[PDB]
Amino acid sequence: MSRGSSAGFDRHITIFSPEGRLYQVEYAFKAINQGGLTSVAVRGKDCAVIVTQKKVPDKLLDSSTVTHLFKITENIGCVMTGMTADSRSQVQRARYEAANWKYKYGYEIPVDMLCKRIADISQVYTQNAEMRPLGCCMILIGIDEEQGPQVYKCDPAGYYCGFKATAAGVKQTESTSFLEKKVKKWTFEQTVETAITCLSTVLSIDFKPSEIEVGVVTVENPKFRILTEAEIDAHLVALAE
Amino acid sequence: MFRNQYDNDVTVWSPQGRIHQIEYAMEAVKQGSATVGLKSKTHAVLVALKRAQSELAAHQKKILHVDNHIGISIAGLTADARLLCNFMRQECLDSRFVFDRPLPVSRLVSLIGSKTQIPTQRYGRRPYGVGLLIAGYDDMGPHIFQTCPSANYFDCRAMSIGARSQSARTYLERHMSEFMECNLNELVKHGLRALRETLPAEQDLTTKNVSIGIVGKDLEFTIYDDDDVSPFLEGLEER
Amino acid sequence: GTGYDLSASTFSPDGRVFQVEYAMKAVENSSTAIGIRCKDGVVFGVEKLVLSKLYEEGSNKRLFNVDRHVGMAVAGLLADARSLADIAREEASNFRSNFGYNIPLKHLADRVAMYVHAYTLYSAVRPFGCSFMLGSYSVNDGAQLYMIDPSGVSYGYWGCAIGKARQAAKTEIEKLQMKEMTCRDIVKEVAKIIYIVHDEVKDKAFELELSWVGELTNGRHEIVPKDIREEAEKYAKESL
Amino acid sequence: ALASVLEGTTTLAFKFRHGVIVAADKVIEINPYLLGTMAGGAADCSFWERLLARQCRIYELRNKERISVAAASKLLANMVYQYKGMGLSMGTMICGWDKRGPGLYYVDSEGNRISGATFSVGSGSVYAYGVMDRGYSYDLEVEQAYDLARRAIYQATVNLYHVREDGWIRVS
Amino acid sequence: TILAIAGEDFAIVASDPKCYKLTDKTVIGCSGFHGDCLTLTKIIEARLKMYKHSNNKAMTTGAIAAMLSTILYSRRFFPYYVYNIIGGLDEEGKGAVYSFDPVGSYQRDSFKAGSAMLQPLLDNPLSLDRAMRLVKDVFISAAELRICIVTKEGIREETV
Amino acid sequence: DLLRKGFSCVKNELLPSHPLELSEKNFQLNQDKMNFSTLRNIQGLFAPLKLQMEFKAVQQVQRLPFLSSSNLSLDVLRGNDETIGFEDILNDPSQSEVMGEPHLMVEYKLGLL
Amino acid sequence: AATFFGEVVKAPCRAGTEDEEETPEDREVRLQLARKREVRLLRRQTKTSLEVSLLEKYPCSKFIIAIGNNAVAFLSSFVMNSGVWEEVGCAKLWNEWCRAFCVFYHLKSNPSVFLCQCSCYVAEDQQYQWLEKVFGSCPRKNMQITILTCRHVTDYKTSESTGSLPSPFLRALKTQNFKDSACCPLLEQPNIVHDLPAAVLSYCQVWKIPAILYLCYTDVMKLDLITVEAFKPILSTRSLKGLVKNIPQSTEILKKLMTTNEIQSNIYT
Amino acid sequence: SYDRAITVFSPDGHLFQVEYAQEAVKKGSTAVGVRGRDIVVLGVEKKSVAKLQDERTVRKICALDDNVCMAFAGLTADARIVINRARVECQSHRLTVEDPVTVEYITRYIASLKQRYTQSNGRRPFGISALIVGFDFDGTPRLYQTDPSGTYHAWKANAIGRGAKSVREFLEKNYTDEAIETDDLTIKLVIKALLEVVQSGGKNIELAVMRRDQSLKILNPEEIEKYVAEIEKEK
Amino acid sequence: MFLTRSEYDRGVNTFSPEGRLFQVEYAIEAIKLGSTAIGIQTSEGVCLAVEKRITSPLMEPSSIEKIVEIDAHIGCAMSGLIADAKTLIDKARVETQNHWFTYNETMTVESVTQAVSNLALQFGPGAMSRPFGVALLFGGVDEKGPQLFHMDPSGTFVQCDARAIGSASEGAQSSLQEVYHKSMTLKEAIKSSLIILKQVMEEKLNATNIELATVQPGQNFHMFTKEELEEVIKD
Repeated sequence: MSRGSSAGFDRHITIFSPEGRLYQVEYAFKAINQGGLTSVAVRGKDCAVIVTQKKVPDKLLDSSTVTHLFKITENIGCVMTGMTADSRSQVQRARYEAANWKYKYGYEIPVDMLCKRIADISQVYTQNAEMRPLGCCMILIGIDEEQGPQVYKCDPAGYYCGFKATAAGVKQTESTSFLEKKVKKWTFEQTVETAITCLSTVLSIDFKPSEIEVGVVTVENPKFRILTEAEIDAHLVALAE
Repeated sequence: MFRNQYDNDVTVWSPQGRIHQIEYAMEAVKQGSATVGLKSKTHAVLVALKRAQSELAAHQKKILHVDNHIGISIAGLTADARLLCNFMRQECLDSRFVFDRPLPVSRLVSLIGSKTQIPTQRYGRRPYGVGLLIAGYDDMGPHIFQTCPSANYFDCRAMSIGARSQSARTYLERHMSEFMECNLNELVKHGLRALRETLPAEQDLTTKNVSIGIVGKDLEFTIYDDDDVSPFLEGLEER
Repeated sequence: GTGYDLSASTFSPDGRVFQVEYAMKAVENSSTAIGIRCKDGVVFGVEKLVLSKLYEEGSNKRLFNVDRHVGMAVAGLLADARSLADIAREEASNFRSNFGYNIPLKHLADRVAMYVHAYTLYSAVRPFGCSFMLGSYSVNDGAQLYMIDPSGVSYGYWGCAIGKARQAAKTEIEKLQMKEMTCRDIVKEVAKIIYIVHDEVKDKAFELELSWVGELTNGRHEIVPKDIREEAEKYAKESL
Repeated sequence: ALASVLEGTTTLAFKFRHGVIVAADKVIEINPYLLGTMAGGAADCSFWERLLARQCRIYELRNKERISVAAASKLLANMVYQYKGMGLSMGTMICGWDKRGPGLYYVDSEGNRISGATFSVGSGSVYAYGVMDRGYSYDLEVEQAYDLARRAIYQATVNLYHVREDGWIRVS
Repeated sequence: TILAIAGEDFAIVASDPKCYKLTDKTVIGCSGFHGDCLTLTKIIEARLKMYKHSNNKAMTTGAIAAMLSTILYSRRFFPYYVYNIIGGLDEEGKGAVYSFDPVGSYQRDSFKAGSAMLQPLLDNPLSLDRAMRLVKDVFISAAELRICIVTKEGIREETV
Repeated sequence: DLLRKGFSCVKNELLPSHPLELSEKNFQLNQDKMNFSTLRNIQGLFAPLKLQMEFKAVQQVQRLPFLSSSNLSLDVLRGNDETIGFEDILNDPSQSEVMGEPHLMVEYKLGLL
Repeated sequence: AATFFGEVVKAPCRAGTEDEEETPEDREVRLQLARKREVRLLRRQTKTSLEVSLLEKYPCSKFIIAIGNNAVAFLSSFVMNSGVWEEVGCAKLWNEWCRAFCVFYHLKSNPSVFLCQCSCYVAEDQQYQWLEKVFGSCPRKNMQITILTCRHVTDYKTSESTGSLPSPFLRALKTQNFKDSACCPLLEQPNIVHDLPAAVLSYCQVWKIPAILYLCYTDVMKLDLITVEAFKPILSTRSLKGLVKNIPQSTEILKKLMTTNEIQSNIYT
Repeated sequence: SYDRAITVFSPDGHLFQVEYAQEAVKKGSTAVGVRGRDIVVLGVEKKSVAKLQDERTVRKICALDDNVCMAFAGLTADARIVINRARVECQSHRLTVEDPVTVEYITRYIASLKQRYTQSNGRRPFGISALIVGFDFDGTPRLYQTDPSGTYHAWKANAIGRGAKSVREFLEKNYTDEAIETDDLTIKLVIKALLEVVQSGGKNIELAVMRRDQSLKILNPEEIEKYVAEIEKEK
Repeated sequence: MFLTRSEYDRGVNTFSPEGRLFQVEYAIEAIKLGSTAIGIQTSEGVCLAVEKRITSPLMEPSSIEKIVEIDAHIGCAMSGLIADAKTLIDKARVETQNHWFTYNETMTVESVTQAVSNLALQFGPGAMSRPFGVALLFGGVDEKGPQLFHMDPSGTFVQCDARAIGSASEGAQSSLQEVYHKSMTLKEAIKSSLIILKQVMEEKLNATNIELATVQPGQNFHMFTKEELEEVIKD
């Protein structure tokens, strides 16, 4: 590289602060809000639901080419928040890792194993002086053979955990508080309504069918599937009435 | 005053969206003597202006040889010119040896540009500091090209580069109308007349600082020096 | 963002990379190129500034060909654009070799966008300084247009415009009926837009360069015939 | 740019107080001061003696002094020994006068390197060796030595050279 | 069959095999396997061009012979299947003919051939007309067509 | 030379002793070539470039070659952190019976020899 | 400025504050270095040295200074070709960039007219020593100073690209007491000049002495005919009126000088 | 401010890190060598006595082969690498040639090894200077000296280390053919030259000697004291 | 309107705002610390003269080799750092021997100069990161007449007729231009070169502080002996 390392307690990834704080990791964490959107994932009794915002401000764009819901495998779905190029690159890496695991072991990779592998890869970037962390977080949903629905999350620092209902984006704290309030006190229809109501209450939007996109997995149908405009509108009308 | 931090490297973008090392390298072509090139419907010629450090020295070579149908003229650094000439010779020899067919000038120039673009993006390197004029003949007719330190090439028809080349370029632009329907003698006369504009209006185009390279359909690349340029010079008029 | 903008692997306190922003600012140092997608084809158009009369007619071309079905228009640094065109040609040729049929435009755009983005992560290289468009047409797919950004993000467009004056160009593009016109009217509209957006005091003179790919060319990228270009120029000058 | 970042012949010889004399019935002139003998494959002999000659020239240029016979013979033996069992076939005698008196050496393709006083190889060389051993001495006359070599050649059945303190000459 | 004859002022090279021209004063004759001959000719041409570029001077006959010997001996454990004869005006007016072997050992001579004993024609000097007549007549006398005379004037293309 | 190396036969180096010698000596290189070819044919040019860049960056912070290293980050990236092969338990390289001079090996690594 | 992989480096400072602030041996070495770089004025024509400042021992009415090879050549060709001039003294220097080397003459017909020709480089710590040695501390009331200098065209600041300018061209900068006018436009706003001519002009401005400085911006900094000829309009000013008499002789001498310049390097071809 | 990189030139054409290595050499201990008619003598002056130390483990005179020996002055740790490298190279050349090494050959090899380490910013030079004496295969005595830059020269007699100017001046004044005739005369000359800068002698002097076909010999304090007393008797 | 500091000469791969790679210029300036060498070629041979500048009488004079032997008909000269010129002369000798082994011919002086210069123009495994601080001066006879060449740290060579490299290059070149004639013999050239050397050197020109060599078209390289220097100086 021959570019050296900048001098300062921040401004480099391999320098510890006088009380052992890495500041480039926190700045990468701040980089998630640059997109301006929010994501919500809720796990039901026998289903999982992903809901995220959609924002097209230009009438010259093609709305079919703007999306944030990806499909890593026939049984695993993902939603990305942060920089678009970084999100797409990380999706490609996840697909490659899943294919390699399938080839090496002989059966489809589990969601927790995929998240752990991605986090293990991401941890290396925070120790070397050549690479930089990606500014995005990934949420994975899937159906386990013996455990049921599963929701996971990863962050630029290399830390991953499994949840019951989590959120990411710009309104993460308010969404988390709402989710705790709901959980403390669920069929397929209740999970979608809960997620949509959480997003709408947090953002104060009163959504239209063309501003959200939903993807679900169920025990009866364990294949990741993206809901369509008619189904989203039907759910919104049922929620309103 | 704000340029200090943004012009020491070739992998750094200025806040205005500029790379200053490329422009600084481009400034180095104007450190050499002027050279002139032009073409016609059958022939392509190269004219250069040799310069000696003092009286007790031999003028350095400004026109090199690449292949039986390709020749170049240089202006700028010398090590870069030698490296580029070696690369061109190797490419032409390899193509001839393998395909038994001469390497086209367009492919040669594209290869040169692709090779030259690389050291302007990565660390630990610097841009090449030489500008080239390439003359060749192939199945598509005579050709003449120009090469920039910024890895850019132009398919010109009459161009001059070097120090104080503006007058020669103006003369060529004025007289480019009557170049296609000419033969070798008056083509070389036009080239010499264009090159004479560079010198101050007290000197003369003597037979000690002029190099001529000629390529054509049935004529291979040939370089004339010293007494060999006498037949091409008696017909010139006064200033 | 002074102090955090000397490398491509450094984050600002608000979480943004500034070398990429400088790279995207570098593209507004060149002329303006626009592209409009119509009912049955895609039409390109660029504004080329003449440097001197010595250059041959057909030098410094800014409209390339990838294969027999894909066009390309660039803006920004020329050398980077040439390298990216070579990469796109290599990708398309390799896909054709492996799979035996023409490559869809979306996959080509994805591959080139990821290759461009790969230069954003390391301190040993420099981000690209050029943005370009792609276009094609197939009987079972119709017209398709795409954008590539020095940051590495791609999108599908109905009308696009890049360069020095993209804002005004988009402003006049938005007041058009793209979905209910053919190429014959779109070429004239593009010429009119280019003539409107051009500034005369700063730039001495310019020459147009138009091209389309569509149904009437059987899905092949080609240069507009001279007579159509001349009549479009006359129409634009008269309307101006 | 990113991808660039990653990466039927009889010969004899003998020596005494007045230099070395070599006789035959070919002989290679390695140096104005070193003389060699060929036996076996012609191409191998020519190539390897040429390599030895250039290396000796380089050594003399570097050290500003002529090489020694023992060093040259040892260098040739080392160079040949690397390609052992590859089909090379040569038998050579290295003669010269550098310091401490004249020296004579023998070296072949297998790896033998013997320093002696009398040598003779090729076809019916046993008779020549016997007659030279019968007529050998240390203090003799130059004409006497020439006559002895001629008689040895005649009994075995002409090329004759003499090596002195300042080069070699051909007498016949 | 390849036959080469030297001379007082010119070199006579003939064949019925192929003959190639390397420069204005050298002619190469090859025989044997076709592919090895083609590869050897290509290598010789490439290195001739390299030397001309490096030293700004054409290669003489003796230098060509030395380079060819080095090339032939470069691959000794997998030898070629060729037979080369070099003939041309060497330095200052003397015809020079060089003989070769598949391993790469060479020597200079006056008469060399490649078709058994080719009527050596004891005694006979040997002017151009007489030498050409003898070269043409050897094959028809044997009863078992291209001549390229090299001289100071140049190289001809005589045919029979 | 001739003392820093010896007991080498040219004719005994062209012919391998066992069919498995070359395959075992160059297993990792062939595996990497196969993986890179498949990845490049499926996704594009960018993925092998990124992988090679990561490998090169990681492999550049180790001990000097006369002391054994752990190679943790490289094993994490490759995926060999949860598999044990025959290269790990047989003929441990941390207890080698021969080792050269420090300066000579450091110079040889740089390529000055 | 990184030698190995991962070294920590600090960015440079344009204000020159990197020296920080921080034994008799140190004093001795500092004194030795100071003595090694001391400006001294000597009388070259026999004798050893001088006592009092150069202008404090003679009366002056006009002072002409040339800095650089081009200005020295111009004055040698056009001014010194006629009349007789007597050398007064020379300056001895030592820098990392150096070693007519700062030689002073005056007209014999008019002993109140002085000319200087400095073709050497004077470091920033030797400017004021040069001023003290040459001028002194009691400036004369009635003097005229003309300064000539050459600078590269890449040092100019313009809205357009620096390669579009019709170089060479002249610019001027004069003190408030200069009641005359200039033959070239004055220097633009965001442009500054430093080093020795700046020191002389600042001294003249502060101590209220008329002065004027001329700058030539050229694309070639070696001995070239066009650069020297670019100074011609100065010959028509009142500063140099009774000092130029024969133009063709000056042109012939200039041609001979341009024939016999120097030996050159082998970097640029 | 051009002295913080090894491969960076000064505006007046100076490489300063090599000069700083020479300065590091300059502060060593004095070593003097004299080349005689049929003998070669070396000698160094000892630092603080350090009475509770084993004198065998610290020496500045070493033998490279049966006809070459060496003395140094500078950094102590760096010399131990060059000495081993030269020792290996001697035997390697013996295999290559069968003739004993030449003093010039071994000096050239050492100089090349020293030069190799002044060509990059990733390594630092060797801060030592050496004096090499020996006998050639023709029986001709020799004496050489190397520098951290990588240059060598042939001398009749010289000295290195701290306080070398006075020793060299004394050698220039008092070196001739009338004081080189005998081995005793040569040894007395070396001892006097060492005494010109050291304190009270006989306890701060280490001296070695090597004759033709006799190998290296280290003089003992008894012989050193005898020579010193003999000098003292001579007014 | 402020004044600031800018640095452009601390790296080899940095362009000044007007081209002007400054490190190469500094390397060229580093030649001026050497000793003056004069070489002029004539119709019947080429002459080379150079001063020695011996630092101490104890040094052996026949060890400062300022003129070397590239081959039987090619000479060389010295100016600048000594360590670099050794590794250039080794390349010259190896190339000129390889050419003979390959072709049975003698290399051209121009060809050997080009082969040498092909190595010194690459910088920035074994290649150095800084320019060579040495300037060479080839010469000899060939199939053409006597030839003289030149080379500087930038790595580019030019044919010439009269050169002067070292500290007194400017004055020596001025005197050479004043004195040189188109066609002289090998006595006026010798006299003029010795006169210029005696003028430029501060010390008196004796028979030991200088060195001379000639390459005549018939004979090979020959170096003048002490008696020849004495008889030339006396005349």
